[PDB]
Amino acid sequence: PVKVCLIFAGGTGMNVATKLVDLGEAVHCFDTCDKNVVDVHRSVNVTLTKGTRGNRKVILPLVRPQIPALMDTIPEADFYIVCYSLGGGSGSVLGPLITGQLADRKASFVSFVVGAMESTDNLGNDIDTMKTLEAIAVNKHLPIVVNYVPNTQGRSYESINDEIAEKIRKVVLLVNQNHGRLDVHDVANWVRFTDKHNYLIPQVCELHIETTRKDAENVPEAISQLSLYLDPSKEVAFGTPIYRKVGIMKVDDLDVTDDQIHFVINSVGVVEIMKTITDSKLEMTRQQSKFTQRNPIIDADDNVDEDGMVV
Ligand SMILES: Nc1nc2c(ncn2[C@@H]2O[C@H](COP(=O)(O)OP(=O)(O)O)[C@@H](O)[C@H]2O)c(=O)[nH]1
Ligand SMILES: [Mg+2]
Repeated sequence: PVKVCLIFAGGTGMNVATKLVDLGEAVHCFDTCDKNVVDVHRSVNVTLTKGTRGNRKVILPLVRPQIPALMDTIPEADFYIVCYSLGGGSGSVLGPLITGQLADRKASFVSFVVGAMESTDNLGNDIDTMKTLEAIAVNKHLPIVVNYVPNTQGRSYESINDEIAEKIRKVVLLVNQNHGRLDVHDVANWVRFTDKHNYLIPQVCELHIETTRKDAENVPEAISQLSLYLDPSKEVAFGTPIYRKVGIMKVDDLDVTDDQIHFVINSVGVVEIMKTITDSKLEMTRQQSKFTQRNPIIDADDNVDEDGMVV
């Protein structure tokens, strides 16, 4: 198995991938067409589904039978990262289907998902995709751990994509197997926390990636925590998580970007994430339902022919 396999789906996933092409063979991209394929993608894996050239209900029956074929192109790995938009039609279908397959592999993985906010279609998709991940968490009895990134009004997709790529790199660093005290089994039991803590409920959880003790301590109701430290003198057993582990980073590790990084998993924040999306959609739909249009400028006295000609 490789150390980590990175999986990207849909346009948003393709776009984020462009920022990670230096990871090469470890990167696997999937989409239903080539609208988002650019030259830099030659450096990574790209697979497009057949017969599929925004509506998830339409895309699902077309792509479902192809999933096994997609999975054969994804090597066995010690950890996976999955990335896509919750709000489109392709990423939000391919992403969760592949995620289900990773759960069947008994894999350790996290996802980076985008809350798209343009339209009631985006918002409806966001809701259905979050519900999808919840259903998968239940059906596979496994936490589905996601770093949720909302497209906040006024912020460029470029900016958001940059932030996501930088977080993905921290996870790639986390799982690089080069840290003192930190095992592949330690990582597995961090993210698959229900395996050994059977009294906990598998569900959609959030991943919070923080670079200070203060920020990490402020994650509410933390369930499972992993901390990396460059200066082992700064290690402090803070917070109240159920599961906690620490790794010591190496100063000659060129990928070490920060002095300490905390990866905190909780789930209480998902309620507010859903509420924000549904309230936004309600407000947009209120406006749509309030919109009115004039009466017709034709009526029963008008002689209309088969082609719509009034002469
Ligand atoms: N953060 C981010 N959001 C995007 C990007 N492209 C599109 N979006 C938003 O995500 C929604 C889904 O787009 P996309 O991922 O291309 O759809 P898909 O190809 O059907 O999976 C769009 O309606 C936008 O609101 C991107 O590059 N970054
Ligand atoms: Mg697309």
